[PDB]
Amino acid sequence: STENRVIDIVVDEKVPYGLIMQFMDVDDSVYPPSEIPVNLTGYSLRGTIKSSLDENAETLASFTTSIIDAAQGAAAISLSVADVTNIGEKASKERDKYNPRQRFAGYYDILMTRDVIGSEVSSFRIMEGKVYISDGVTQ
Amino acid sequence: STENRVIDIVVDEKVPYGLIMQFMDVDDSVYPPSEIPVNLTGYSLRGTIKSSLDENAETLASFTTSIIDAAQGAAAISLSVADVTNIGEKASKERDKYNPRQRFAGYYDILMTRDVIGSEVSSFRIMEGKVYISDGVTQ
Amino acid sequence: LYYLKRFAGDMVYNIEPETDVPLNIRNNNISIDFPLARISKRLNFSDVYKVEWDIIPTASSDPVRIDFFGEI
Amino acid sequence: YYSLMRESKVIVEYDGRAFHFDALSNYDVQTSYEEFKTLRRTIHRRTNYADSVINAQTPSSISLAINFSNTLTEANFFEWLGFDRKGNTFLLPLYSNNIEPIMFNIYIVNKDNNCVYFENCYVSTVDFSLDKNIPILNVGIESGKFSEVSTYREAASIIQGEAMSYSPVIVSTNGNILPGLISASLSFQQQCSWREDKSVFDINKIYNNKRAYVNEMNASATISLYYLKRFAGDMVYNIEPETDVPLNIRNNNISIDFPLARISKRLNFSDVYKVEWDIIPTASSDPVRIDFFGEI
Amino acid sequence: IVQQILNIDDTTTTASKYPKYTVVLGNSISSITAGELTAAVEASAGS
Amino acid sequence: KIIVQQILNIDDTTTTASKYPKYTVVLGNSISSITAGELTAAVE
Amino acid sequence: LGIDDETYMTIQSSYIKNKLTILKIKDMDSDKEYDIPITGGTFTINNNITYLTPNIMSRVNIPIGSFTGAFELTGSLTAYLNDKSLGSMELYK
Amino acid sequence: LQLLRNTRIFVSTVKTGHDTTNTQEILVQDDISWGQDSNSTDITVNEAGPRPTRGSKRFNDSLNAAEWSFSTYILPYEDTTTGKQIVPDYML
Amino acid sequence: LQLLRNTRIFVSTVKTGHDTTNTQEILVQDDISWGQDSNSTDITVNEAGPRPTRGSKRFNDSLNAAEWSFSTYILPYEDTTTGKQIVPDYMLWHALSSGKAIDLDGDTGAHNNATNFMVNFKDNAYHELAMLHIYILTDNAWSYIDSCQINQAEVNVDIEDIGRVTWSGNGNQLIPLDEQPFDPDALGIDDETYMTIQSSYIKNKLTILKIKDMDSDKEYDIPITGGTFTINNNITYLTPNIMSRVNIPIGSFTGAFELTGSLTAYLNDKSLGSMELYKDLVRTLKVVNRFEIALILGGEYDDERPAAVLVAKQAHVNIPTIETDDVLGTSVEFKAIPTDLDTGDEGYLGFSNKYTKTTVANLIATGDGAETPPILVESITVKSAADATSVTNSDTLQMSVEVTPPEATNTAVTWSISSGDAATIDAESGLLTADVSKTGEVIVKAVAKDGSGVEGTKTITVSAGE
Repeated sequence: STENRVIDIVVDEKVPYGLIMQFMDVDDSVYPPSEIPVNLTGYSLRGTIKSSLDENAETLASFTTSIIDAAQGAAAISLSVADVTNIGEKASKERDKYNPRQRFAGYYDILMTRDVIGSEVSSFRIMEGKVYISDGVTQ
Repeated sequence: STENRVIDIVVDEKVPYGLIMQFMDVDDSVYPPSEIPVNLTGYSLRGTIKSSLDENAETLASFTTSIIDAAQGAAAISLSVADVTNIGEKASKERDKYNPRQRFAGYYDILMTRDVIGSEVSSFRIMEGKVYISDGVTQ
Repeated sequence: LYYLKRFAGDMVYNIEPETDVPLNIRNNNISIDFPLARISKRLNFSDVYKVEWDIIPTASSDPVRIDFFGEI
Repeated sequence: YYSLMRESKVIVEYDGRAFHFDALSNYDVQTSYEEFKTLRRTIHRRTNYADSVINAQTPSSISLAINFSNTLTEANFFEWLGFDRKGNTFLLPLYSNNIEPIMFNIYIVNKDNNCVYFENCYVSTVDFSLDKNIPILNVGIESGKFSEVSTYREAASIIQGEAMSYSPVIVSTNGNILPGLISASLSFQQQCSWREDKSVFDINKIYNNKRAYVNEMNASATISLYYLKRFAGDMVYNIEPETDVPLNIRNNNISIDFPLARISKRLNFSDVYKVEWDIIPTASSDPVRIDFFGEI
Repeated sequence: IVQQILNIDDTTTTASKYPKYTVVLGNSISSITAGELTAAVEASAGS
Repeated sequence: KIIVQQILNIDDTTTTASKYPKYTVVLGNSISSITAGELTAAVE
Repeated sequence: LGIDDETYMTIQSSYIKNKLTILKIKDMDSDKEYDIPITGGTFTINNNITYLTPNIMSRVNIPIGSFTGAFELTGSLTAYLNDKSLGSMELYK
Repeated sequence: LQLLRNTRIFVSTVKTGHDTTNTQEILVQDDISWGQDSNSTDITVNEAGPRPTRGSKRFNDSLNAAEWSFSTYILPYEDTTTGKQIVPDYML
Repeated sequence: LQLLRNTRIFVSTVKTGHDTTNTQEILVQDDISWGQDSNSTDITVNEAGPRPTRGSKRFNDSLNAAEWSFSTYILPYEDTTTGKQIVPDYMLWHALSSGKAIDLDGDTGAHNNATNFMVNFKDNAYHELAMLHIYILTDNAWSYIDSCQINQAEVNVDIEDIGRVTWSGNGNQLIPLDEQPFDPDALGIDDETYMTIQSSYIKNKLTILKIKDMDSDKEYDIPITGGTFTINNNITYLTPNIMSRVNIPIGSFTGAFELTGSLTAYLNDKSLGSMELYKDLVRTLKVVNRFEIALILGGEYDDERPAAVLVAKQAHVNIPTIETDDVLGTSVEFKAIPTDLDTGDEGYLGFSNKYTKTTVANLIATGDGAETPPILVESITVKSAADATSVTNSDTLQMSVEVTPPEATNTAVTWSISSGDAATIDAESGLLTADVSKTGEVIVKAVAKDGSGVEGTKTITVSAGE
């Protein structure tokens, strides 16, 4: 198997967006699995979207991020309507015949760290992929 | 089942339009799956029609919207006859080979919000599609 | 059908068998409707990947409809 | 985004390593689901609409056609089939300590993350011939579970190299060469059965096969020759079935040896008289040997 | 879990015509979001 | 003779490598475990 | 490594003229010896070589060897019909 | 620019260490021909429906074997160093 | 008696209400061909015995689809009422490449402006293309092909001759009309056109070929000795097979689109010549390659001249072959390829009486001759007020730029800070605002508004008072 790090997201324009992620240990000791929340105290998440994989590509937005619960092991990331509106003008102009609303926007990348260093290593790349925008006609 | 958010609409010229919808939460943990009316308290609806997805595309109409039976999950949306006339005037001439009475007119979306908890609000794009006018010889 | 996906992580066009799908098939002059149907899928790695859907009505489904229309 | 076999790729994963069979010539695959269905005719109501449910993935067959490659990576197919290995030498053990066949894992990869993954698999057949053509190796595999997936394990050093040059077959016994060859064809097998595991605990869950047991192994071959005799009264090349013949078959780059074998013969009065030998090892025979040699 | 919306033409107020369609929204309208935070804040202020 | 290896995460500190994944991250856009009815009753 | 003018001048004394051709033929079943002028023909030798090529994907396949067909040696002769004894008429009959 | 009449043909039993014995120039009539040719595979989606996809792709797959031909006058002569008869193309 | 030379061709989008817009007369070379043909089925009893029956019968079963072809000189001219360029047969180019009403002011299918006439295939996705009716006139004797479709359009680029198109296509049914459907001399062409147009012929011998390997940016330099290219749709006609009736075709379907061509050249030892191209391919054996190609009929000049350009942004090229002409020749076959099997980006064409060596480069870069390419900034000089290198507490340093090339699509800049924290620049004004709470050093950055992502920088000290 492999980690399945590759995930792609779609953002509905003119509306706020949010994603929640929970970190768990799991022990397969019995049929109802022994899953346990990981302590997230003193960790932080970063992430950005750029128009292309390049040294000087345009940057579209930075995620808003927080921890909702250090003991339920849950962090969340989000984008405001202002951010996603800034996306919607700079994403490309192609539209599919059967799916006219969906437009390519960019590449994204989520990176996690301890707030106080382990020094031997300090951070790792949780997840990555690309972002599509879905056009919408209300406010 | 299929997560279909998408439905097209057929209004008819010279005639007011109205649609009613009923909300049910369905749980498939036990069989057959149990269907329950959604208490529709504190939700609210909006939606708009405009001639293209473009960010400059002009609005043709906006829905009248109201809750009907909050304990039963009933709501309704409607368009007045004048709105229908504006649709019919703006719409295409082009006809449709599967039904020559239908003419393309625009895109719509019925964005819905909840403001129930903690005096704080959230919104999502529950239903989306195209809208057509059917011609009528009776005036 | 040809095998197609909207985006790599999508779920709507997966292999897994949907159920309770309303399905409509037509030409200009003939129309067939299954109000609710059960879909088996089979995939074939031919030179272009192909998918076959096997369709059947569900026990609770309403009457399947057929219509004819004359050309002018 | 469509997909295309002409740019598809196959990766085999085992032992926490991955094998890139770059030199694939062809492959064929199907996938399906089993369903339970009843029509429940009843004199209260002669129902016309069936009641049915999907339960399980069918065990997919897989079929591959592979060219012989310098760097010999395909020898791992014999290793997985359950030959014992001694460098490049392979041996059938006369009796075997396995019960389960060697399980392994397969990725099918394509552009646009459009990938497929087959989780538990085993080899059921390896089969090839030296019939005056570039020797192509067929493989039959089964797999008990599949799913679509967005990604695959990279593999880049374990890549199947360039194809070996052509060379003609020889057959011999005790260093006697055999006159008038037409063809040689070989097959090796690992017959197995899946253990059916489905239980009332699985109700309302999709079910898969998970374990299989080895029923049998076979090694066998066929040879086609023109009918020839040294002198009319001779006895050595008669029809009658010889037994306890030591037999050796090779190309430039591949060698197979049966230390003792039993030969059936069949004769066909085609326009030139033809003979087929059916070959099998004897119960007392020693381990059949296989060797590979790389071209310079 | 998923939630089902039925929708149907309205003919005369509170009366409706049979031609019916279904939306199958992939997540319940009851499922919460970051509202969890402010709800926890105000429950703690009640405490 | 045999060597086994795994990536060194930031959270796991350090421990013997193992022949399985340990952690799992689960993603969603929303929480289904909490109803609005519960959360409202709790605030109210 | 080329040829040289002494060769180039020796050799041009040795051309062969086809018109001076003779044909000799004999039926080994009878020892009979027909006498046959010719008006043109051919003969040809060929090996029926075949080239073998792989069919790998993801690569441009190139031939990797060859094999030999049945040997062949054949010819054709064309003549006027002549009523002379032991001529082509008598052969034909 | 390569003019065909300037063509000269050498054959050899070897790639290297060419000499007057392993290698031989031959005469030709000007009807020589030679070359090698490409096989290319074209694929396109056959589709139904009102608004079909439309494109195609193709791939170079393989080369045919190279081919050559030439013709020569028959020319028997005496090998000046041996007194034996030969023809210039005996190696053929 | 009908004499072929008296033939006149009118095409229309309509059966009725013909006018100067829906209907068009076209020129022809005298190689026209047309017709429709019969399939007839013969049956006879096969019998044994001493005194067999002997006869036979046959039945007319069905008609093939009608077929037509004709050829025309390429003739770009200026539309006297609009100043736009067109060719007389633009309606064909549209029907080749559209499923919708002719919309030549748009941007796909046939469209034009004062600088060019252009074609792009972006809207080729329909199963039936826009159909046409053809009124073939012979002297005092009309005739009519109902509902035809353009199957194929060859261009026989051939060094000795004028540029011509050869068309062909197929239609449902040949109809003999009794009487004039419309006035052929009201709706015909006129002598002012006939004399304007004959200034605009295109000579093939002046052709130029441009080619580039997108895998290396390498630019070979290749004279040609003749070629072709061809566009075709692979239309198919469907017909019933009823008994007791003569079956006639009832519709058509569209095959895979195709756009291909052939080029033939002398082998030239000059660097970047055909020899080097030949080597670079044969030495390397790619499965897939990517060549940009442009074919420039009539050539290019600093004059204003008639020209006709084919562009293919993504062509695949087959491995070339040698051929033993008395001077060694080589053959190159190429096919256009879309960047994706879905997209219509196969290629595009442009026609003019007045292209130039610049407008062609505009077209090849952009798909239009009118605008330039969007040029991008090369250098941003960064400047500061009175060349001050520092800013104090309670002070702000104005910064400014000078940007080249001046034709870059916008030479203005947006400011930011590239390193350091003691100051933040006002991204729009370039006013570097020092934070009074810290002293240190910062590197200000400016980026051009052309979208190049190219930058300039300057280093500023944020400082306490003297």
